[PDB]
Amino acid sequence: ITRKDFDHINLEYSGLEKVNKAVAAGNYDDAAKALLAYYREKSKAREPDFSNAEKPADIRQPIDKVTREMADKALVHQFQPHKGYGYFDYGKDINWQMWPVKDNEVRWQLHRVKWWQAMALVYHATGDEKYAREWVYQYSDWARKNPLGLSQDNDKFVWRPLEVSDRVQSLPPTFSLFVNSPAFTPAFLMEFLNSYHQQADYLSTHYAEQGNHRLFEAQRNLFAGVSFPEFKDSPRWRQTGISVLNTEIKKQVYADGMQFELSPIYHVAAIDIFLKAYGSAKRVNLEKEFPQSYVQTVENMIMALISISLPDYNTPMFGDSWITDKNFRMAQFASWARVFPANQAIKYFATDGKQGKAPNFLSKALSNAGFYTFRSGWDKNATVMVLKASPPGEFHAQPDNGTFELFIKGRNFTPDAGVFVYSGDEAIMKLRNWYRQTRIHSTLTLDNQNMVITKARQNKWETGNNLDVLTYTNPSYPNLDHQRSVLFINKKYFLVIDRAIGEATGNLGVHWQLKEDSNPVFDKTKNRVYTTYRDGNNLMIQSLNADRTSLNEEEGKVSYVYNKELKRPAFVFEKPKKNAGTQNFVSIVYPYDGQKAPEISIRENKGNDFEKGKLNLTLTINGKQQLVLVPLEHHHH
Ligand SMILES: [Ca+2]
Ligand SMILES: [Ca+2]
Repeated sequence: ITRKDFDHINLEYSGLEKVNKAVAAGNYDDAAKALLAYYREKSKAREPDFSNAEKPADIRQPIDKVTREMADKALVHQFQPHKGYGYFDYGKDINWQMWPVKDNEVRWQLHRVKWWQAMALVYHATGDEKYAREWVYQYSDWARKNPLGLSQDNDKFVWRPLEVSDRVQSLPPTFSLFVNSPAFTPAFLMEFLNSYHQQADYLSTHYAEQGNHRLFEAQRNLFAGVSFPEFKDSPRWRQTGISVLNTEIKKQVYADGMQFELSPIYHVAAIDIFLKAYGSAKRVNLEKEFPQSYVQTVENMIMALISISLPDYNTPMFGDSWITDKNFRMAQFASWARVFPANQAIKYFATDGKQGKAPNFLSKALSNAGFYTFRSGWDKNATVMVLKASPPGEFHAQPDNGTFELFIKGRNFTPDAGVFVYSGDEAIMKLRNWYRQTRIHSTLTLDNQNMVITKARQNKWETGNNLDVLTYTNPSYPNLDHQRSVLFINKKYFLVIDRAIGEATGNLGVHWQLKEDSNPVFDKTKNRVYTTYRDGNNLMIQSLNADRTSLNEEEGKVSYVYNKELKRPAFVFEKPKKNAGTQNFVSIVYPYDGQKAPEISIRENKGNDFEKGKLNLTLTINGKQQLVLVPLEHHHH
């Protein structure tokens, strides 16, 4: 209504031509209507962006029963602020300070005003003005009753940056859905714009300098500037959001695209934070403000996920990670496909292979995180191994370097034991720590003890049609390095070479685990274990050591989801390390069809020298010889 109400708006912004000329002429009412008309036209030019929320509210999913309930209860001022509680009545005159229960979160979360998006959604679906009338009334009510500075009680609960950020993110798509209502007056527009501006600018001067709040607070501040770029401050809001996101992406994700905590499931969650900020900006052609390196890195994060994805769409259960829902994952890829629409691999993953193209690579190293995928292809019956030989992680990572999941013709033969449980009671902690033991993973131990760190150095990585080769060294114990080489041969089978290097003496164990239903045979005469699946899709793991080596079965368990566990087969090839001399293991991991395990022997040829990394072996497999001639190390003049 007044001149002051246009102070935060950039009147020379493209579209506001009539608003500026009207404010210049003192015709403020016409200026507001001209602004409303601009905003109405703008709202019709695009869908409302709901994508940024943790659960994106779909505009076209038929109005859920829970969503319609929330919008109808809001008409009588019954609100469900908090998901862990039911509805409360806040009165015909809304008491925003009410204490329905003695719990701070119920007050904080009330001011996330979740039900406004429900009212907007139901209004869009029905076209029923009662929802729009009530919302315009409720925002005005909220604004006039909860101004910044009202009291230190109310500021604490209404103007905490977290809630403020939640509102700057939720309000734009709500606005978009209500702005075309005749209940949305030109005066309410100005009350809303000036209230929204106060909140976004407050956020820009209050976002956290560090911690688990920093990311979404700055991200949401960028969204404010993306959603209402007409404010004078908007460019600055976008810049500060972007620089924080950018600083953090460079800190939290490696050059290979993998997120620093080394858990596939937390890697996936991280994609969404960094990707949605870019995607929301791109929808309105403001994405050029992101540096190229940011955009490249986000795409690399998706490509990294694709590389470690098994044919069932699950990722290996390394550290704190678990099995997940294929349909939901496909919807995630579909959301990502909209942002990177030229990428045929993302489209392929979005549509279960029906559209797009298989990724332009097979076996692949993520060399900073130390995730190595050996794969025959991307089809449903591919042989895929993902192996972890990583740098140090934190809470969500385990002492498991060397371990791997091997997926063959629809079956995961060697699922990681998993997490089982979060941190909690001392009794619950002993269980968590059982699952963090090295000895229950597919790698080498000394006296069955946990390795002291995961700090792999890659010695060699080479891909090829007929042969992929990995060699890395982990300092598993202070007096003992573990060097492991993995050879993927003829896209069919694996040779695993383990070397225990250093002064340490004791019992060396190379451990292996199998799927709960594999009912394996343990053959101590030939030091081989094989599964007995009736469908004939089977696996043999055999020690090819020339020196004395024992085979013993061990306690094994696998947890696919929290609080659920299954007994499963486990075993170890063992031999003593009597002195400071290096000890070598040669193991074959050999998939086969049928009920008859292959007969495999080995001959070390002249020129074979594990110390030099010169592998020169002849494997005889069911009577037929084949040469394995491979250098295990590189840069060794
Ligand atoms: Ca905060
Ligand atoms: Ca594990």
